[PDB]
Amino acid sequence: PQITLWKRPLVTIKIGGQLKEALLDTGADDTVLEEMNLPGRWKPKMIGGIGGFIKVRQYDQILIEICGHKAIGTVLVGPTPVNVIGRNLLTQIGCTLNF
Amino acid sequence: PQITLWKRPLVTIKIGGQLKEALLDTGADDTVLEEMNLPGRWKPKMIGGIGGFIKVRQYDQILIEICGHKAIGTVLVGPTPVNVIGRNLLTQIGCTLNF
Ligand SMILES: CCC(CC)CN(C[C@@H](O)[C@H](Cc1ccccc1)NC(=O)O[C@H]1CO[C@H]2OCC[C@H]21)S(=O)(=O)c1ccc(N)cc1
Repeated sequence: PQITLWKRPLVTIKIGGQLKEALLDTGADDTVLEEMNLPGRWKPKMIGGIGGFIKVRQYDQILIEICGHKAIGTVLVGPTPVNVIGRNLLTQIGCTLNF
Repeated sequence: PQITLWKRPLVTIKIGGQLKEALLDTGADDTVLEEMNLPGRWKPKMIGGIGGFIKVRQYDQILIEICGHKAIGTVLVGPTPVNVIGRNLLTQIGCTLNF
């Protein structure tokens, strides 16, 4: 589809058998999702933006479905104010910027 | 143009007669640029990111050309990790997300 940017580009995603809302975020290198009790191992990481850094848990090879488009890659989990789909997964669903 | 997301969507902008590089950031409501001198009245404001809130100077009705497309809108100046073009200007240049 085509998403205009009058409002935040929020979409429904499916991850670990859960449905959530997340932003399609071209400014996010990597996907970051709200605290959720995901199974399996992980590696600590710190990610920075406006305001500074937050600590997150990096899970690898996680399966995510974004508007029926399946993807698999890195998902960071932590106390983020918002769920964002980053470029690591946006590339996998064919998402482009167009003007 | 159509921009893929395998790398950061960085483009050249012109503001206040100066060229700069900025990130097209669909997860930013607002446009925030690193510290710089801008002619025009400004008002102090607070804006919040993933790591908290920073102090910015709000300039209104600023002319800014993004990748050859002109926009006139609000520009926040302050300690952002990188120059970001947010939705307030992305809408003006006709930018949509497509997949
Ligand atoms: C380094 C480039 C940007 C910050 C400049 C990176 N951010 C994504 C960005 O889209 C962020 C995503 C974001 C959205 C909402 C709340 C926190 C973060 N938006 C943001 O900070 O926008 C601010 C400016 O406009 C306002 O509207 C949103 C907040 C304000 S981020 O959230 O900090 C981020 C950093 C690393 C990863 N892997 C994933 C996300």
